[PDB]
Amino acid sequence: MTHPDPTLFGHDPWWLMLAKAVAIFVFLLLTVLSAILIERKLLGRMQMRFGPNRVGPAGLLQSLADGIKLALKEGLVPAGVDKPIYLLAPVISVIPAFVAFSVIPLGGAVSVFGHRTPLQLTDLPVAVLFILAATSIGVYGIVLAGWASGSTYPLLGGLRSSAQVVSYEIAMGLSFVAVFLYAGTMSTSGIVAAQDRTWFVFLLLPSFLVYVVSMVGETNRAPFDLPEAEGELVGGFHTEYSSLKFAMFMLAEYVNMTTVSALATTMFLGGWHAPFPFNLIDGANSGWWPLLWFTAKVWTFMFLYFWLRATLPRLRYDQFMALGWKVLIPVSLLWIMVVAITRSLRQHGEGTWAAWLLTAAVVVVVALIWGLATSLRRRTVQPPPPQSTGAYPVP
Amino acid sequence: ARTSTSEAVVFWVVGTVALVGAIGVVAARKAVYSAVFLACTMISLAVLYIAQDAPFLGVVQIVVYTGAVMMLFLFVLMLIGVDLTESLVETIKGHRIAALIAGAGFGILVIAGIGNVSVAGFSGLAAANSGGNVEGLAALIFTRYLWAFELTSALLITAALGAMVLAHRERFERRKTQRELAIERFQTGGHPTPLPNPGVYARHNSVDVPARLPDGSESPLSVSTILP
Amino acid sequence: MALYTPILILGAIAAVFAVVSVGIALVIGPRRFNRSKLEAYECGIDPLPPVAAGLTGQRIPIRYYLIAMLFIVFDIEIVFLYPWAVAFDSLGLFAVIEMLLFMLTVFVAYAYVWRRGGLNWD
Amino acid sequence: MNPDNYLYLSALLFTIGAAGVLLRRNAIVMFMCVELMLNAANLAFVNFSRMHGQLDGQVVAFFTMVVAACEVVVGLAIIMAIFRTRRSASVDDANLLKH
Amino acid sequence: TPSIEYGLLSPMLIVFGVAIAGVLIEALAPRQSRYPLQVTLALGGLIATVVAVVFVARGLSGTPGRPAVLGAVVLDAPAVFLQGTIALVGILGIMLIAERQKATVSAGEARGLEDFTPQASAVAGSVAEQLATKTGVMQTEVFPLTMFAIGGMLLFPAADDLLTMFVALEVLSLPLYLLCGLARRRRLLSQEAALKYFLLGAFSSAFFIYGAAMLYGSAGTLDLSGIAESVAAGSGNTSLALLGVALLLVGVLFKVGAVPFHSWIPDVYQGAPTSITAFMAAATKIAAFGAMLRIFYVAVPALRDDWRPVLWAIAILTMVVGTVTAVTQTDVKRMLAYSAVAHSGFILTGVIAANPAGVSSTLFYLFAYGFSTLGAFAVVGLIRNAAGDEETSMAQWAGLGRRYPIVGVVFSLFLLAFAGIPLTSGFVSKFAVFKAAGEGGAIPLVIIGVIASAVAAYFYVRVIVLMFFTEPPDDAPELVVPSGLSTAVVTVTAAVTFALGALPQPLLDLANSAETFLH
Repeated sequence: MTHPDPTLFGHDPWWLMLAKAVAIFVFLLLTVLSAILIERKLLGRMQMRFGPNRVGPAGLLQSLADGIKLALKEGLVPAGVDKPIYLLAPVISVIPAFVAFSVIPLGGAVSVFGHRTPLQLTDLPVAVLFILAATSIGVYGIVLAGWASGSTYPLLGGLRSSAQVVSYEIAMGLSFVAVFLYAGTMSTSGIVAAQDRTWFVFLLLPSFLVYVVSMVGETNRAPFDLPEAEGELVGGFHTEYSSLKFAMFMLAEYVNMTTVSALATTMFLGGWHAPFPFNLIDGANSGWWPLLWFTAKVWTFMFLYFWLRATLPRLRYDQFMALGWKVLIPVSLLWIMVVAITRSLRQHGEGTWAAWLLTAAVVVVVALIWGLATSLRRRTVQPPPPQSTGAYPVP
Repeated sequence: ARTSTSEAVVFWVVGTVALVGAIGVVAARKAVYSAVFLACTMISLAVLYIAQDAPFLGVVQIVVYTGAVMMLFLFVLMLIGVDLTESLVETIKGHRIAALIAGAGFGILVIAGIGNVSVAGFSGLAAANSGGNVEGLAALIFTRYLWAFELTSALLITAALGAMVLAHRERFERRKTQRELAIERFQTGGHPTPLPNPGVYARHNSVDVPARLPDGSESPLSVSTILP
Repeated sequence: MALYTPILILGAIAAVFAVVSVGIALVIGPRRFNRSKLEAYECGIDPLPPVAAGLTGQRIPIRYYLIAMLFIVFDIEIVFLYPWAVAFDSLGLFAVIEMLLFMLTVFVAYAYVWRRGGLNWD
Repeated sequence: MNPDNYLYLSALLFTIGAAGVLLRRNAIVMFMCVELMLNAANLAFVNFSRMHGQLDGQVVAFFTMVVAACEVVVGLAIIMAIFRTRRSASVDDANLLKH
Repeated sequence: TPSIEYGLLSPMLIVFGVAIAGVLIEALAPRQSRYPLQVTLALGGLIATVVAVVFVARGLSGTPGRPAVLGAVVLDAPAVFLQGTIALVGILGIMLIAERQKATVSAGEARGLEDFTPQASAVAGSVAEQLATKTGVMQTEVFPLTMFAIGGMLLFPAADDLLTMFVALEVLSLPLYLLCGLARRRRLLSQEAALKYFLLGAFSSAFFIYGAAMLYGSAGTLDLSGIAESVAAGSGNTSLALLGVALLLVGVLFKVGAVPFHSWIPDVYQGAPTSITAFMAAATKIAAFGAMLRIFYVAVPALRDDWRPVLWAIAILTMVVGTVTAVTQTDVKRMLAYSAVAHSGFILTGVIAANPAGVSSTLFYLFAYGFSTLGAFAVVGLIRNAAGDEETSMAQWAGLGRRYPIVGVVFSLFLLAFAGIPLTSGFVSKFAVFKAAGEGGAIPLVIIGVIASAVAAYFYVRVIVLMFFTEPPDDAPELVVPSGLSTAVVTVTAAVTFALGALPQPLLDLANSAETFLH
């Protein structure tokens, strides 16, 4: 009915909701450790290597080793930095990263210590935009870190972060529109419930693709990776940062990856609902199994991140902004129309017309985008004219 | 009228942050500090909106003002300076005192005009938000205020047109492409072939150091003309 | 209060974690003053004499300023879709047509910007 | 807490924003102060909407946000145009029209 | 579903659709054809609008107006009268805006006679600007912007809700902010004018919205009729109502140009393009005073005893400071701006009347004065120095009439209309407003306005002295026609100014019929 369901949310006792908050925080910490370790090992495998397999049994302690080493490493405060904002920027990056995850549905209702509570820290009438707002706040961490370092390379990194925001944020926002249309709510729990019949990834594929591209953009991950851009700006924004300040920038990056992958899972992959091979199994969607399914989907998205990093080079941030504004935003807006018209027609019994329009629309878009990829980006040009340098004779 | 003590504490802390943020926006000597304080004020006001049973409004505030303050910070770097510290010395004789007096008087008079209002009754918004705050906002926007909603499109078009007319530069001044610059009698590489690097000395290797010509004089071309 | 105090608790946990992490950075591990260490990283080259010109005491032009200005308005405008999207079923055909007209107006603006080279530069 | 406090805060914020427009030469800071003024108006609208048990004030706050964004963009365009010629973003620099 | 009165909204709908279509022309029309379509689209679009208005007027011969969009818009007789006035003034202003260079050997005439720089983003005097001028390029995006301004202004009198009124204020303000900075000549002054106008307009609009918030808190409603019901029934706070009325008055007074808020008008009118200044000084004044009329005759009549004393002072100041400051002015455009301030004061005297005679007098005053101001500024735009810049230095106008008797006589007619001499629409106009004020118990305002008019006649007459009684200087300016559109605008404006002076009962019956707002 109404989402968030008042019979489930807003009733956890102080101790239980504190326990859920601590559990979510610890889950994010463990997931960040695992994300780093598994990413390094998977990059190794995709590059025929083994990755960390010596620091602890099978390298399990490598991520913890790196974290504690950064803790045990000198905390630099370079001269010429805007010290207050320079020290705050890591905190500004971190806090929203954790906050955003508060409205992620990790599972359905479950009974713990005699209380029926959602396997979810909380839910809001506007939860998805709450996540978007938290992530948007988080980018000020990157930008102010770049600016406050008082050096050229961090400044360029922060400027690239701002450009990346301009590139991806509107597309991210427009991606949620179709999800809301089909779910009829902004609550994450309501969106998950709306996907009981089918996952929105099948229904809202263009929205899913735009959102995924915007996810990779938001997390400053390859092939976008612009604010860091190791090969270009040395360290990008987090240059001039060392020890746990850099550690916290990277922690915020990975927590953002996890949060936005979980948001993708919630909005498109049916949240915590069991996949088809397990959906037929009784009790799979109940109890603590939804946690397993949600983690599996989130980690498939993490695998997508790692695979993109291993396979693709990084775009120029002008090219990323061109992708955002000439492809992503127009595609998402056309899809928003198409979806609205389709749903309105279906609600009025038009039937076949919608089934036509939708297909035609996508048939057009994939062609038109192809043009931008092949026609607009012409691969021919005229020869240059000679000059005083007495050029040789060409073949 | 009274609000929940939790809401009272939320208001006190968050509105203290918002007031301090506005004061910083007005008083910060670095424009970037002003932008950061504006972001703080906007986020605090969003939290207050949430506290006042306007969740959608607060969240949208956070999102759009995060974007807008980011853009304003970009324009601060572009037009004022990366870390320029403004003087804030009154350039108009007696204007500072007069402005402070006028501001204080206006604020005092506005507060006096407001007086006690909630004493006249304070309806709980729970009745309206019942059925969804966003649902109610949608019902009002597209039924009672669809005209203003549509006119916001005219506002957007006017903003875009102004940007395109005043800020967008055109062909007569488009920067030369790397291909264009390379092809200028082969200017880029053969016309003063890549300029001599800044001189490298023991105790000095920065880009501001000119190179030494054979006669012992500093080569002008070694150091970029902009550098002091 | 409910439905938000969990967010407040998680935010408190995260803020304590982050501030304590900064404190640990500053307080755990060796600390040794060194002027070369503290000065700005410049790929190993000496930082420019402090002064101020053509950078920190100057401005860094962004060549996508136009797209930033457009981003402001477009971001603030699209948020109309969210209440429309959520209440779509309840509003009915009239609201669908109204939002389609609004979206077509936004499309006219976008097309004018795009076709007149507004999305050029960075 | 008495809800009317929210209005006083707005009255302060608006006031501060007004003072900012008088005190700061930078055009961008002037835009920030105008945004402060409009958001103080939004806070007053939200408080009154809560007071009257209806969402109309919230809708007005939304529309004020739209107006603030559009006005900021137009002001930024004007300031770009001025700066490209004068290489300055100070309001006091545009002093030619006088007396 | 919400019933939409498209017929009633046909005005402002033609205009906004035409503005959108003009933006489409900018987007996807070849350069060489952009201006012919835009001017064809703009002018025709306004002509249609005018027709729509009269049709709506006929529709209103029955019920005394009606809401259109479930509130938020009301087309009553005052609203339709003001919308027709604004449509006509917009037609004339666009005819001014579309004027190109008179002629040249090269075909690249670039809408310059209308003072519009070929590329506003180009640096003033830069090689890019010179090259753009030589190539004959010109930013036709001006025409859509104007439409939007007209659109917003057309809505501003008709807005029946605070939110819609605020949105219309912004919609008309932003295009004007942009247009004030597009002057072809003296680009530095035009950019300064645009910046000043933007800053002060944003300031005033912030005050406007804060006042709307105060009013909403007092009455718990945004509809003007609802606020009237709240204040009359005493259910409101009655302090927030007054504070909101004051803060809203701040915005509307800024738009009309009262002395506490007039300072922007001189600089903006001097710096802005002459055609844009001519169009704006009429249309914006008309729209702002229409909104003020709706506020003070629909929204808050009950608090007349509370806000009437304030307006008095404003009006008084506006009549005194507006006129006295004009006495020593040496610039024609700046002097006309101060005249606009003083005439805002004269309008406010009639608005204070708080009687149907006040509404009729204000409507007629706005019509006649919008026409007169548009014509005066159009004529000012034709006086060109040797360098080609609009010769506004009043001393340089010496002997101008002795060289151009037709234009000199037309400008003298406009000046005497501003001074309020009988046999000019300006006198009938001033008499209407002062009569309304006297009937409304404000005869002290009538006396003060009479003294202010006596003062202002001096600086209105000094121009005629220089034009006709003085010999031309050696380097005296010359007229640039420059095309049929400008001549048509000047002729129509002078003809209206003379006819409404000699034979005012036409359109005065129309103003009388528009004495009643829909409550």
